[PDB]
Amino acid sequence: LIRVGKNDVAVVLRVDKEKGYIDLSKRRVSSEDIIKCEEKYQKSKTVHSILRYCAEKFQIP
Amino acid sequence: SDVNVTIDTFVAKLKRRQVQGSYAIALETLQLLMRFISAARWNHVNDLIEQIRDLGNSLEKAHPTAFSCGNVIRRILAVLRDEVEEDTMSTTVTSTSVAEPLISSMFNLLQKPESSMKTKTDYRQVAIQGIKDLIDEIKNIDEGIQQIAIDLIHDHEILLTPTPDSKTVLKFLITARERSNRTFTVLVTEGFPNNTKNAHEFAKKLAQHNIETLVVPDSAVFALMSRVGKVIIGTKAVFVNGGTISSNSGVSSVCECAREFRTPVFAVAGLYKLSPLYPFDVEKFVEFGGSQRILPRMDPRKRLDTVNQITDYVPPENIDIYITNVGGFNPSFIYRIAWDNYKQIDVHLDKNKA
Amino acid sequence: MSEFNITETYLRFLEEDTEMTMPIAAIEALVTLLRIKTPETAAEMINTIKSSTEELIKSIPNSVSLRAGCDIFMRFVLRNLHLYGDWENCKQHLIENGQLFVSRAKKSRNKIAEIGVDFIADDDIILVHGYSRAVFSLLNHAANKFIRFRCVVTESRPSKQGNQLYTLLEQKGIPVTLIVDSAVGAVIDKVDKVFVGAEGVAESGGIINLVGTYSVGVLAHNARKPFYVVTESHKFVRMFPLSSDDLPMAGPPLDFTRRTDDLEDALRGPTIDYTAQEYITALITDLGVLTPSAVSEELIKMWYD
Amino acid sequence: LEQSFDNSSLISSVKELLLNKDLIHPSILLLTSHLAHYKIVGSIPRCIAMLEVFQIVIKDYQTPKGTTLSRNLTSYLSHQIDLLKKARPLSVTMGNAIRWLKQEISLIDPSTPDKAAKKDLCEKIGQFAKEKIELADQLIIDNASTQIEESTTIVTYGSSKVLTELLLHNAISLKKNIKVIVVDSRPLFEGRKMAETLRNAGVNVMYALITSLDTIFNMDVDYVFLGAHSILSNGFLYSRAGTAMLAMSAKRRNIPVLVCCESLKFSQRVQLDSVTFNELADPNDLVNKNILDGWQELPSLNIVNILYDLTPPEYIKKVITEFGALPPSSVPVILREYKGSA
Repeated sequence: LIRVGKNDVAVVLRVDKEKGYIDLSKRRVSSEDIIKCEEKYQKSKTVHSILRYCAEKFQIP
Repeated sequence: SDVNVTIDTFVAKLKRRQVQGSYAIALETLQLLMRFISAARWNHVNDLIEQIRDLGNSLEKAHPTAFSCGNVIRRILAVLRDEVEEDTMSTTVTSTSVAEPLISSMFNLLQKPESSMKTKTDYRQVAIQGIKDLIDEIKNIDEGIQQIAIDLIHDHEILLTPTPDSKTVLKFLITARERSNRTFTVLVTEGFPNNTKNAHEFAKKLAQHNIETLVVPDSAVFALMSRVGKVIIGTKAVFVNGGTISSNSGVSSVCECAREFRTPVFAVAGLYKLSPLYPFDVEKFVEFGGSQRILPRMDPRKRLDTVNQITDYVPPENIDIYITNVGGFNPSFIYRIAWDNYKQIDVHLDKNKA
Repeated sequence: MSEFNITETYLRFLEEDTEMTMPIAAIEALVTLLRIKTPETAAEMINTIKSSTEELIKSIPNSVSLRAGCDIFMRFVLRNLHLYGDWENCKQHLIENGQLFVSRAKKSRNKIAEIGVDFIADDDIILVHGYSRAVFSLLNHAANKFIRFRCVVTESRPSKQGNQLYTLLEQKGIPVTLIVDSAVGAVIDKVDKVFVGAEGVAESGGIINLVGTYSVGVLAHNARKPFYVVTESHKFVRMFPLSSDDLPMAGPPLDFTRRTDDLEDALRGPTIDYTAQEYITALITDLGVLTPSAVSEELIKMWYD
Repeated sequence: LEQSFDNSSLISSVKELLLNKDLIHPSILLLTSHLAHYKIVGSIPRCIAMLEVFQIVIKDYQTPKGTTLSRNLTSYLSHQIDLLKKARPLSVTMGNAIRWLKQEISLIDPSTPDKAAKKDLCEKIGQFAKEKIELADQLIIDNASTQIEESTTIVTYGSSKVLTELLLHNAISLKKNIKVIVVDSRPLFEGRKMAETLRNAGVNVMYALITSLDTIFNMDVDYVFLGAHSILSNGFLYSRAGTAMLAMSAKRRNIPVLVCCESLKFSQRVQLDSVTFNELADPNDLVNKNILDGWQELPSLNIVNILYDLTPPEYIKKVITEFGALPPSSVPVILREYKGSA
């Protein structure tokens, strides 16, 4: 119960190319990869937040 | 060798009532098994479980109505079976050992697809130290009883006991007055004609330490059942139901009068007195004795038939709590202590798997 | 290419043998689901089998044995999903485990008898209730053991099952009568032992089978005759009620509506009762003789997390 | 003197420790005078109060000169315990928190600069109050809410501890109809604390008293819930007194009995008789020139009260805990498999 909702990092084992029913994995995640993908995702959120209001206030696709 | 004569001289000792009770027969069969394991030739441990199991089958078939000689062998078969698994998982490189004590006992048998590494002699020394700590457990069972049963009894309560012939209740009812100063009295019935040489000795030993005692006869226990607040049973063997097998007599009915007056029923019991069996047919686990000492007329030709009984069974419904040396337990929680000290395999302890 | 849902796989082989029962039929259908439909990914496999279990419960809800089978299948795929084979072998490892139930649970019923024959002793008049075929699997080996007994079979109103036993073990050659189901209290003073068979075991030890096993249980308690129940190990279910009333059939057990013209009036009360843990005293499974607190622990350990 | 139960020394009525041997925290003196004088508590309110005053007493360290923090704090905190021991005898939510706390003191290492001591005791005891109390109670709500149908009644007893939130959740957050009957007893009128809160939130509360216990059960009634103070090793419940009379009346009139408990509250000890291990509670409270004055100075009169007594496990249909439902005879399996190990 304490873990649900909270976010973390996860490597991907297998993927169906035509189905969204896809697996994840976080036992096989090294310690450095946690900080690397966390920095990449913070990078991602701070480049998404600068376009979210732009598209949804200029009202375009 | 000189071990095959010993196992049948112990068989012939346990046939003809030269050993009785539950303490002495357990110590003697444990001594016999240490004599056996000191002279065993197995060459593999799964041969050794068969060499210790056919002895147990012969000895249980010799005398089924004493259980202390039939569960010590199961317990040491369990503690020698346990270190197969511990050694085996660890040896394998791929998954090593889970080392988890409790497992679901249904499902793991429903998916089966099929250094100090071995050190072949170590099963001998671990069986000898299992013998030794079985001795060091059975010789001091009263300590947990005198620890936890004073938490379960109060002071100004008159007591009843239908098993005078138990050293557990005697040592506990002496040490309840010796160290603690809880004064009370103890009604005691005699199991005529068996405990009438023991219940008077029981009253003598309690009057030496002068705890207000009084002897009731068997027929006068229902009149005094309303006065008494508690009974206590020093049993002989107890099964996985909690339906115990007691000493000489009395307890199949006085415990029923306790249940009908909603009077609590205790049962002190050593841990060696357990049995992973079941009361399949209850009369087969009951030792009916001889008709000599209930009427000494010895009626020649008129010959009125008669029945004696030297074993009274109680069901688990009539009984309330179990005071053992590993804590207090419900009658509906006696199975799990058994499976904590026995396995699924040695309950049908017989080579001829039918 | 079958879809395994309702009758394109499941209800076909129920007509193959009228000896296989409902939950092991559910086990067979659920293992032959992923025995073929295994699309090389651990994600949609479990989605497929969970969807299949929920639509199979959606097919027939009032046959709670189906829920027991469809949920111990989830316990099977969970523990076989455990041991962590990285799914590389488990696509083959799980399916080669696979049919170990239809090689195991099919031959469980004589394993019941091999440990339950030593209950019915010499000259025991026996009361059974309902067509519980594990009880007859015990009684068949009991009569093949050449042991002397007598049997009394109750009615099973309205579910008709009591008429089957008298046309089952009579031709085996056992002296048997067919009592009516209301006459238990006038005969259970004489009946030595009483057997029933469950269609489910709750989290404390309960009998969720038929109309009136609570009535024969409370008659067994106030006659102080031992109340045993023969079952087997695919009958554990999570459903733990608290009253004597389970999930409903379609409405409450106490209807008070109006019959329109001539509709049926017998099945208007309940049809599946519940028995508390006090009235049963020993149950028989593949796991040996089993006191009800032991079946409570056994169903308390494999269902927590 | 016929049963001599009034001279049971499991509580000691001595007061006013004036000794300045230790630095007794003034907040813990407020907590002891808040417990023993006017009882505002159940069991887990005592647990949360004790836990969040030990929070403050570890936040105010004041370590001595030559003694390491790993070598003083258990004796200091045990002398903090001793004042509560004088105030009111301890629950199992007292004991299974303080022995866990001492075990977590024990695994600290002598390298803390008394700055990360906050970060591994304050945050960890907050994780304790989160995990073993609050989200465990959230699991109690989410597990017991599926076992109540709409348009039914509930008979609680005393002050609940966890299931006040259960009644509020099933009243308002799930909007299904429910008619709570709260019944309590002389002298700690703590069912009124539930009645004020539940009716202030707007649910059909109907208060009663335990003397009139017959006419509650002659209505349309089911689902007796019961707060627990502890659950013994056998299955015997242990809670505020007067619980067991409505327990045996509820089992007698064949309507179910539940106990909302959590795995912190199960106990290792064992008893079966009611007046064996118990608390005597201040017999001046059973008076309010009064009705009688002076049970003392009158020979042959006594006034007794009991806080704690045992329902036998034949009566409880279902103990519910955060792992799941269970029969009460099966509580040692969660004594052995889940308590402490989780």
